[PDB]
Amino acid sequence: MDTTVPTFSLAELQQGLHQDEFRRCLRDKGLFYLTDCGLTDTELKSAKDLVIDFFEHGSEAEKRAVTSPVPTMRRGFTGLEYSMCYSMGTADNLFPSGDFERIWTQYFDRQYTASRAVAREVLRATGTEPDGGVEAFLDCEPLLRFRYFPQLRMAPHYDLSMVTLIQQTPCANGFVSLQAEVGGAFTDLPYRPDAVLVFCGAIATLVTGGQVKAPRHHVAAPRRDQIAGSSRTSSVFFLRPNADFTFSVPLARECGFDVSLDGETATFQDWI
Repeated sequence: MDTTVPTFSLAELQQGLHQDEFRRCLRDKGLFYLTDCGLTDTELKSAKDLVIDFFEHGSEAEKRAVTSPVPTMRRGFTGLEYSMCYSMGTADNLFPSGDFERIWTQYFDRQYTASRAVAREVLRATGTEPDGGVEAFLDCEPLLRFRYFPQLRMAPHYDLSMVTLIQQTPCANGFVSLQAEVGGAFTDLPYRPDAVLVFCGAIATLVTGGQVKAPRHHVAAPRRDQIAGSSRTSSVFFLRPNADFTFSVPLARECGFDVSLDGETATFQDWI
């Protein structure tokens, strides 16, 4: 019956406020909105604008040169020809211009910085020090995925991340595509001004010894009668651990994560 998603200010958590509520949210829900974490709506709009500019005005040759040769390589564009996707990591990125690169590099850096800070709070709140220290655990291999929807329903999934940070722009018609399972119900997760949405992922669960929930979520597509005015974007930053991050295979099964492999321990690399 507790199906609401709370909001916290990162700065306030860093000051040691709302400790008990933040800890309970992590354990029972594993998601929350976050303000005051160094992200702006304005910076999201600028990053968005320049990619949409490219979608609409880039030539065929320019588009091919920054298109992912194979989608498995999670760098560059897909769907340039439902949605176009732009993906970035920490290296080996594809950029259509110097200004695009500056804008998107800076946007990636701020998202990565905010994800590290929230993850730092998740670790602190549960008394967790990862093997090799907090800092080396958070200096990792993130992935950013931006989707733009101009103009079969999948089952809810949890993320294979420490945390995932999600910014979106709303639909003009009010449709909310993002939902999570909270307290036994599906709960809408709309655009909120000056707040980012944070999911805890399975790595948060494992690294903390099972103190953090990794909630399942999904993205609905609009029905036929909600398609006018359904244009939207989402920006999803996955804070993924280093490939050699090590966890207990037993604890993972115990937590309800599908793990196919055997042994006492495995690495994130093994799993993904």
